Amino acid sequence: HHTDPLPRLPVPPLQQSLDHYLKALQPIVSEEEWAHTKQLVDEFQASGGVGERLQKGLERRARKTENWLSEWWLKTAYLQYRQPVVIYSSPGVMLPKQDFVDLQGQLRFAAKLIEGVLDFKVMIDNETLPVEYLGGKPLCMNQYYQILSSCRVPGPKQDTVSNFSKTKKPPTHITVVHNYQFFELDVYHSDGTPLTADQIFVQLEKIWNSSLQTNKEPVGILTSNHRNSWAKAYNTLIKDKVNRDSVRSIQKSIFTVCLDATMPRVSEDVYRSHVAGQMLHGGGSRLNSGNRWFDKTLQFIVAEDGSCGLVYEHAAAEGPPIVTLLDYVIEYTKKPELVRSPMVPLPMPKKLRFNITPEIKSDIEKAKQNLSIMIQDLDITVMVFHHFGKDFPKSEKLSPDAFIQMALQLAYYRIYGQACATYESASLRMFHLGRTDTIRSASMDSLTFVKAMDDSSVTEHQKVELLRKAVQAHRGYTDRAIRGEAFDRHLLGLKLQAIEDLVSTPDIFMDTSYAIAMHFHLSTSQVPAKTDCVMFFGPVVPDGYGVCYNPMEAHINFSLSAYNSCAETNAARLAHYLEKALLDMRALLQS
Ligand SMILES: C[N+](C)(C)C[C@H](O)CC(=O)O
Repeated sequence: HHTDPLPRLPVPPLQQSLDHYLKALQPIVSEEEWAHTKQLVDEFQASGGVGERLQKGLERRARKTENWLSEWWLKTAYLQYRQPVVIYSSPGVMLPKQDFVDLQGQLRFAAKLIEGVLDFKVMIDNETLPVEYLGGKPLCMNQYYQILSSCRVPGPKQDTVSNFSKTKKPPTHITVVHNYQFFELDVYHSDGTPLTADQIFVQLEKIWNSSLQTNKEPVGILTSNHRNSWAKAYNTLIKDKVNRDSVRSIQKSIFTVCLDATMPRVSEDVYRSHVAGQMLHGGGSRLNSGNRWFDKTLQFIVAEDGSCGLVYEHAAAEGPPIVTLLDYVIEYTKKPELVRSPMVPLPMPKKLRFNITPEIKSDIEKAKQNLSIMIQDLDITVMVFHHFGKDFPKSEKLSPDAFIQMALQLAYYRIYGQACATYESASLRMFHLGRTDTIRSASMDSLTFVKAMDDSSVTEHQKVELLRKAVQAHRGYTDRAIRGEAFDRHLLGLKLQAIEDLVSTPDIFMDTSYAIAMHFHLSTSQVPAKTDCVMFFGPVVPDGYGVCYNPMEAHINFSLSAYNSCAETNAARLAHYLEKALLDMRALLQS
């Protein structure tokens, strides 16, 4: 007894996408590049040309697959991408800081966290998750079955994702890591009932007392390295039988819990952003970065000072399902405990040891060095925008997300004097196995709006009109992307279809304009959550920013990242300008 299957991801018409492409280039390429590109696009879609053939191939593909894009996207965005997953790929989440002030409180909370994960897991194992809906239509729930009991596995050419969640006898253990030492924690009794919060606590105390030592090699930091380096250190590491079993238990574990040491000083105004770094990368090879296995799809982190969150491996996951999980887990942690499984003898959780050799020690040192370089190059800021949230744009009958996106467009322009390639993530969950597509926030509408906004010679009435029209156009683009009518994945599909067809890369993809279009100086996503949390990730280009936010009713949590390698970007500076742009838009509309 079930409802019908979801629609399949559509292949958009070629002309509809190339026109949208040409529309989207206008604000970010020169007059001369635009005209060249239009000629290129004309040769491309020409009757009897390269583009028509590639489009028939996609149409073919969609007929033969459940989702024409899914393998391609997994592979090109993640598994064949060989930069470290840390910062460049795995997004982190920072929770409100918890109350606890002593180890009991810390391990109690971790205990409840684990209980909540296992409760959510019931619906996962059973496939009884309440289906999520959008606009009265159901959304694909497939991503929720790719989060637990899974792990990325390094490979020589590309990586893979192992999922043990539906094996004949699925894992019943989690892994816990503390002072770089990993432990296998069984979280179900022989009868298949979960341990209780109290039983989890007792076991965590054993794990804590078994890992007090701080001079153990941080093997886990190897997972933070370039994927080709890590693929090599990985094979070295698991030559040893014990080492292999330890990795194995980590990879198979339902999820990982990191019991973090507290960070250094921090200015007291640089804190929120230091904790964000802690969640994203660990803070450094001397800090918690080796208290981690970055291949693990789900890592929860509980620090000594109350600082909490997670970091997730992105390859098969997206933000919203991860924060649904998180929202559930946190709200579980505040529910009354009801039924206390009877006292029983509890075994000693197994410490998962590593035999280190001079070689493994050398990989570790090299990994510490690489990570230090990455962390040192990362500029991240967290801004809480307190003046308003969804409430204000809602009162103006404007989409709050489109409003925020236009504010960011305005900020960028006030700093840089021009528009830039901007990505906003769109969820394609209305379709079977759908992941994401690209909303392009820089448009002639936004450009006209931002150029006019500070022009003393334009009337306020004119400015308001252009504002409402930029915001509303962005909402239109947003809704089209979510219905499968955007073009970026379609263009990527055309390119990959070319490789399939044994032809060279089409000229439109080697053009001037396409690199500029694909070079996102602003890489963004809205990730709404019931919990007052924020998500963050690194920029996708050396000279760009990563922007992620959680709009609540009366405030908005923002994170912004940049690389220090590029003196012209400054996360905190963009954050200030973004605060001012939101303020200036509300003021303009209310005058
Ligand atoms: C972080 N960012 C926007 C680069 C990627 C999103 O998390 C996922 C996506 O849009 O595919």
